[PDB]
Amino acid sequence: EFRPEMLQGKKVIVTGASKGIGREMAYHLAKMGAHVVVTARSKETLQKVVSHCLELGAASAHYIAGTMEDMTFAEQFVAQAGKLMGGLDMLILNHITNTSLNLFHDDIHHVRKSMEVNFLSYVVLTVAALPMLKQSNGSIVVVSSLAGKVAYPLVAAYSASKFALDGFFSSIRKEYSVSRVNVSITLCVLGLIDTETAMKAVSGIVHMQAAPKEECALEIIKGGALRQEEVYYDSSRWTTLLIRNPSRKILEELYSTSYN
Amino acid sequence: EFRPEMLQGKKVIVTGASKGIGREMAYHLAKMGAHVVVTARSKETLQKVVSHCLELGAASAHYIAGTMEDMTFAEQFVAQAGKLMGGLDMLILNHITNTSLNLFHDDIHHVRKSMEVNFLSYVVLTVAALPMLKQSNGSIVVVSSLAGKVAYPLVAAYSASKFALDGFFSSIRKEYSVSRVNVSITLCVLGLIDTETAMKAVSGIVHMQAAPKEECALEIIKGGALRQEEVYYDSSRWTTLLIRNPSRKILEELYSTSYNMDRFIN
Ligand SMILES: NC(=O)c1ccc[n+]([C@@H]2O[C@H](COP(=O)([O-])OP(=O)(O)OC[C@H]3O[C@@H](n4cnc5c(N)ncnc54)[C@H](OP(=O)(O)O)[C@@H]3O)[C@@H](O)[C@H]2O)c1
Ligand SMILES: NC(=O)c1ccc[n+]([C@@H]2O[C@H](COP(=O)([O-])OP(=O)(O)OC[C@H]3O[C@@H](n4cnc5c(N)ncnc54)[C@H](OP(=O)(O)O)[C@@H]3O)[C@@H](O)[C@H]2O)c1
Ligand SMILES: O=C(N[C@@H]1[C@@H]2C[C@@H]3C[C@H]1C[C@@](O)(C3)C2)c1sc(OCCO)nc1C1CC1
Ligand SMILES: O=C(N[C@@H]1[C@@H]2C[C@@H]3C[C@H]1C[C@@](O)(C3)C2)c1sc(OCCO)nc1C1CC1
Repeated sequence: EFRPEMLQGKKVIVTGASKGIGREMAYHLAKMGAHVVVTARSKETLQKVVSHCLELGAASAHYIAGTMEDMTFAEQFVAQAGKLMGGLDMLILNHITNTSLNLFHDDIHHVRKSMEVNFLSYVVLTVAALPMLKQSNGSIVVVSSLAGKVAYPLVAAYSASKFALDGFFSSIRKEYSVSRVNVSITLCVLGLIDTETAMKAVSGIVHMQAAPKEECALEIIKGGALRQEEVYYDSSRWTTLLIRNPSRKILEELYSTSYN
Repeated sequence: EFRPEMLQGKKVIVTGASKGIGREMAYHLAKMGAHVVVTARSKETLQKVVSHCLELGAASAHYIAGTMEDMTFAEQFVAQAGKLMGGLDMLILNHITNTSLNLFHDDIHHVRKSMEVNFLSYVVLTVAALPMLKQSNGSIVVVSSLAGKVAYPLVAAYSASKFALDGFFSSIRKEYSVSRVNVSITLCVLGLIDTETAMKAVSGIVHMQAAPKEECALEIIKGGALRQEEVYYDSSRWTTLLIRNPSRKILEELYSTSYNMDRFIN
């Protein structure tokens, strides 16, 4: 049902797109002939990503370098991005703060930074993006994890931020169905993905197989373009089957009649 | 399995205990002859809770007033509460920032304030309380909501803060089975509760049967004493069935052996 032309000429933002899945999303969007604006802290890496996007066929490709620790950089990034492109059809929220597999001890700092970067910024970006996405009946694409659905050791602050994305964006989505705002929200529930960052963090600790990042990137884009509520992507067919939650869906619907 | 004598002489903190579910939890604990230390911003209301705690039979009851927007207050509160009781057996995390029902718009202040008070303060309190809780092989009781498990409109920021509690404390729960820290974590998933705050917030916006705050409070204490992983409290016998997530537990156990804990356990 997905066709690459659905993204042609679309105005797309991708965060954390200097490397990993983000960069791969930018490359697929370029190939589909979208307009892209990518962001990360490293302007020099973003310059390379952008040049390759243009090689690949992007309608246009630009970059804004900065940290999503800074909420005012964040808020202003969306405005500057929309002015470059002359609007906004898709906002792909993918960036995270640097993290390792380690037991939580006494690390409020890391918890607080994970919440600011992986969560608050995403809300800030959404608030700034919303007027344009309302004008275009656009998409919000929230990149989460299986650790944002299920509990795993070694990723406590990370998991809090990802669970928070589910709670916020899923609730916003219900609100859109009651005020008929035509902005889709796609939560992307990802298993281990073979990015450089992940593969280095995981070596000698985890023995799960990673899924290829290029296909991951593509499945996220497909899901957003088709406006799916959630996208599941893992190297195991089993976990994919087990990730669904019909109980949650019934329960949510059981209370649809409760609001005047 | 539960006996009220399980709480007799136990050293228990209850936050957000000037009214509602927190207050009823304090009263229950008192009847059971526990030691309580209650907290909230309002010293006036707290003092009344404490008096009545003593009348009901607490081994001892004290209060400390302050705001959980203040992380140094949160941290210092736990130390002081411990001094008062001569230890800590149970940390009951119940407070939130005042919230009303509203569609989201632009309220980043409210989103931040919800994450700070409803979630981060809970992490700061846990960090302060862990040394006492490790020594007593104690319990952490996290008050959450059905909005912390499932999506409803009009509570985006609240829901975000409650969802964060699950991911954080459930992830730490897994960590305690690797480090073998004997601290239980009970996440209490509550439906609409007839507290004064909620009954006000809900009138003319939502039509849901509320459950009684007193029996809700007892159920949180039962669950915590019995060191249960989750407590479910709602007026519907349906929602209590639909709120369990067995495929989540399957996925958790299936991946629990995929780690090499050697470096973390040596
Ligand atoms: N890889 C996996 O196994 C896996 C599994 C499940 C879910 N996911 C999810 O997939 C998404 C991307 O993961 P990834 O593995 O592809 O990551 P990655 O390769 O480590 O890239 C992280 C991106 O975020 C940027 N970034 C880091 N800190 C930032 C900050 N403070 N402000 C702005 N940007 C910042 C990085 O660039 P700069 O350093 O230059 O800023 C980079 O472009 C994340 O949301 C993650 O939760 C990944
Ligand atoms: N009522 C429901 O329907 C319902 C449903 C599901 C879950 N819950 C959960 O149950 C728990 C208790 O709810 P409730 O309805 O019983 O609440 P409540 O009666 O309104 O009481 C809130 C408590 O928190 C205190 N508080 C507010 N702001 C504070 C701050 N910044 N620092 C410290 N304390 C603060 C209040 O006292 P001060 O203002 O004097 O500080 C009061 O003691 C919450 O975690 C809530 O999310 C409630
Ligand atoms: O988000 C994760 N991992 C991320 C990945 C690896 C670690 C933790 C975080 C954030 C990183 O930056 C570093 C990239 C995930 S997703 C997952 O599911 C396994 C089934 O495929 N497990 C994990 C953690 C390995 C348990
Ligand atoms: O936490 C809530 N409510 C809280 C309660 C009343 C409102 C919203 C929040 C926070 C309050 O302080 C204010 C107290 C809940 S729990 C629930 O489950 C449905 C079955 O009972 N629904 C809601 C909200 C009505 C959607």
